[PDB]
Amino acid sequence: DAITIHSILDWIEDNLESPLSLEKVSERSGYSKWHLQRMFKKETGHSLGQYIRSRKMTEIAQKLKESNEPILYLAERYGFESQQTLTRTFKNYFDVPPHKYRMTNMQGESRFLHPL
DNA sequence: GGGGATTTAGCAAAACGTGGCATC
DNA sequence: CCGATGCCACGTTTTGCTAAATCC
Repeated sequence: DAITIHSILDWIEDNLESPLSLEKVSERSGYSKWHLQRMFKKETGHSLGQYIRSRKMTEIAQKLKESNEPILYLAERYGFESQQTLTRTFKNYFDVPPHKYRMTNMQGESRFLHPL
């Protein structure tokens, strides 16, 4: 798995940025969703679902601070059906909505997950 | 007193995460 | 028999909808 799981990882980072990268779409590449999940968990100790999301939340967080792309545009661009949906997911992952997170200095790298 | 941008609400519906099992 | 796999059941979580607050 190390070899194939280590690959699905690149394909993911080579995606989130727009895809809905759901377990199914992620399934396509490789085996059955349940299996890919089995391998990847045992391989990374990280559930596929929460890792992808952790990666999208960490990436949306860096753009809110390194750029001015409107959060609706960020919502649509990372696969969210709306601002409200992203607003609640962001809030749930950071405990601070997107705009408020955008306008605060002290708020740091806290909770960021990186590429693997 | 209005208006757009943000944030929250609340419940059902769909997706996850996983262990036990049938299969390849 | 073994082990990599697909699968289903099912407790948890997240999203889909729909409105509505709050902010500025």
